[PDB]
Amino acid sequence: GIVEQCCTSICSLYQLENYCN
Amino acid sequence: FVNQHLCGSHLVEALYLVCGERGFFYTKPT
Repeated sequence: GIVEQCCTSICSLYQLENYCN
Repeated sequence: FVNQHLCGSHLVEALYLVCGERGFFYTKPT
């Protein structure tokens, strides 16, 4: 899930678009 | 862009701020 990337560590806006339509 | 340990409502807010009116999925472990 996204929290296991952006809350446990630092992530990216391109990893946020992975969950977008 | 903001990626600094955003969690819960703050991660939903970052996911909305990237995705806009397109709409997105979100999940958290329980």
